[PDB]
Amino acid sequence: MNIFEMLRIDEGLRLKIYKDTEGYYTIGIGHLLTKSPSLNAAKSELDKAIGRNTNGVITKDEAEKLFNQDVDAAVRGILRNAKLKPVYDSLDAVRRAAAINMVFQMGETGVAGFTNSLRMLQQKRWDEAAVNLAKSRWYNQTPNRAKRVITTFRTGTWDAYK
Ligand SMILES: [Cl-]
Ligand SMILES: [Cl-]
Ligand SMILES: [Xe]
Ligand SMILES: [Xe]
Ligand SMILES: [Xe]
Repeated sequence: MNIFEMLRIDEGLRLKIYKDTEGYYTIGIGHLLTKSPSLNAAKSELDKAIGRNTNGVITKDEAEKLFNQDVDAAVRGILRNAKLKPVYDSLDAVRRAAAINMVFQMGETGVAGFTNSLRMLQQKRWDEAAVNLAKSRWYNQTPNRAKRVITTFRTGTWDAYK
């Protein structure tokens, strides 16, 4: 298992514009197009991201390309964030994938706000971190996904995804 397969399981794959769990227009493997309630706005953003007139529909290869760009951007964002980088660098490979999934889902600002859990992770207090991460709007809104990510930080194995 790796970060790509992990995220492909959590995000699914959809070739037509769809609304995500928060009701925002998205396409592909969780690629958020806009927070705007406007379908046309989402369609304009899609065409711009793909480089053609897609008419709200893309191919699998195009979805995979947006996904590659999005994973890369997510990791790079962590390395560029002063509150995140030190935590991420202290983690093992498995746990780093869990950090990346959270960032892909909620953005780096969002993750950088889990101050207390960040500290627990950095000190390798796994069970404690797991309990603190669950006290969040993130966990109450997407509990199955949050549980899988949380168990990954807690155990450092891919069991939740097998
Ligand atoms: Cl883009
Ligand atoms: Cl869920
Ligand atoms: Xe992190
Ligand atoms: Xe994190
Ligand atoms: Xe976190």
